[PDB]
Amino acid sequence: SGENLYFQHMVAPAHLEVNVGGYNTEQTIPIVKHQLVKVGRNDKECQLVLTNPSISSVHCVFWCVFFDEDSIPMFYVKDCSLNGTYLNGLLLKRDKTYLLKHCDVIELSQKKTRLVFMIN
Repeated sequence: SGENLYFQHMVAPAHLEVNVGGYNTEQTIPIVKHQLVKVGRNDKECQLVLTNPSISSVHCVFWCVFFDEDSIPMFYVKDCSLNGTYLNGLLLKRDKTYLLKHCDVIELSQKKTRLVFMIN
């Protein structure tokens, strides 16, 4: 399991840049194949943990699927929260899968933490 996830880094196809108060912290969370990246309050479940009281246990999730003989990457986000997740300032519909584009900004309803999605 560990070796397999290691080798998916062998550049990650995308990553989240963690942004606090408008500025990058320098932390990145890679988005690699065959992993679900969860953001929320629950450390057992989440790869990135936010403690703001409005944040859900699992607030939003990120993953990718490579289609057509591993040639066309699609990157997804899904809101799982009570109070909402914003994509470029726009409220996602809860439990609906949304396709991400390079430089999209994800804000969890909560200065504030934003996640900047970057394709590599």
